[PDB]
Amino acid sequence: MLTKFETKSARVKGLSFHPKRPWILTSLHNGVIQLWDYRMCTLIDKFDEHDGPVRGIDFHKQQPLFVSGGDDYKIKVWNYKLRRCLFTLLGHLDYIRTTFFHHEYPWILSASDDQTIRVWNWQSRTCVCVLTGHNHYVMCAQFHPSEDLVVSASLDQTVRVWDISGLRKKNLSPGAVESDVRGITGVDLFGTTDAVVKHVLEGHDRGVNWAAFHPTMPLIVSGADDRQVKIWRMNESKAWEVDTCRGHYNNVSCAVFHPRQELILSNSEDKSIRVWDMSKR
Amino acid sequence: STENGIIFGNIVYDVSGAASDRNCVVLSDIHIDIMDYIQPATCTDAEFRQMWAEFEWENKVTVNTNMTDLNDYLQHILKSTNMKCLTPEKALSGYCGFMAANLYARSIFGEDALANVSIEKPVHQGPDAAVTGHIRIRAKSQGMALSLGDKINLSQKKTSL
Repeated sequence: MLTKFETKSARVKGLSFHPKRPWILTSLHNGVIQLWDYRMCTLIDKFDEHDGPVRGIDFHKQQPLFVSGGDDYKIKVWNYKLRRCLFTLLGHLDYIRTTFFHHEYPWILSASDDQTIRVWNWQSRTCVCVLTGHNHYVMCAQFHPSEDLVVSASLDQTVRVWDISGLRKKNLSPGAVESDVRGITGVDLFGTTDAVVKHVLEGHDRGVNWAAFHPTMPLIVSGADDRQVKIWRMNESKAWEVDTCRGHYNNVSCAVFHPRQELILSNSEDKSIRVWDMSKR
Repeated sequence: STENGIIFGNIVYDVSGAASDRNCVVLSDIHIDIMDYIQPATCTDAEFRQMWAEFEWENKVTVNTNMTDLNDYLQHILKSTNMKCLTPEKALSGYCGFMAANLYARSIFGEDALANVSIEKPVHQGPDAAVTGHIRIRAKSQGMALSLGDKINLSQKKTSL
């Protein structure tokens, strides 16, 4: 109905909308992190996290705080509200894409764009988890259905899905029948970002811009570094699923699922946003 | 004191959710208007005219329409804004008049605002139960100035806010 406010500027790699607020917190690769609590058409703060670019934005999970990543390689959580830094560690050799907050003993998970992501105890000091299975440059890192199960999208042309543990990664199982992750007609490839057969999914599509998950589900909706943004369901795994998402002119940087909407929104580069179904598609 | 230039106020304000509270009210104000602020203020007419013309021309709003004669109506408006009409000529605000009324006021943070409004005026089958008089508003910024013309426009009549 109305586009309340609109100025075109910002060169934007990472993004998030406030699930609680009508904020948008926006990550530019201008090196900028911004929180604007978008409501009153006003920015609360604006820090260009470092000289270098900024790729990442993720939620802490609480109410109004950012966990942020730059080419600093640092995980910062700073509360806009409390304008202060919660606990601090820098980052490996690339930026931080996703974060989750937990609390047996007020306990923490950090998801990263490089190498490993490490999950840390500052209370009764022990190890909840270690994640290796990333390399460099994560476009879109994701919590899964199980929130603390996860997927990652890479500029290392892989995807990682990991299994975690309370004493590092492992799963025990023995009942299933076939798999959709990989087990009948169609299915898409493994990539390499880690080295355990959970599934490293192939992020080659000239590299993957975005990865997006299906909560209980393993369908992914993707942005890809190909015109082809190729959709695959690992809750099916169709053939002509070797779908290349097509503009008219080039690209499909991203195409995304809206939690509520059984739809795909695509956006591209001929000057465009392209409109897609996904209810009958 | 405290300059904040967020005009007409309407500036976001916070009551916070910070303790037995998960939310609260963040509010921007509205309800902050002019008609009140300015006080009446005065001038020599020749100089005035000269000045009238001279001033920040840039705003005007029209008077036309009401519920009253500009006797009672004018008085009401005057009191409402707390502002001045500088001088009469007896020509007659009665039989018609076919009077243009010059008004001046000075405020609390000191802007002087000038008006010439020229107005028809009530009287049987003669003229005035509208106006179609033009209210010429001069205040330095047009933005407040016109806004003032409005504000007065709000002021002008009496109806469901």
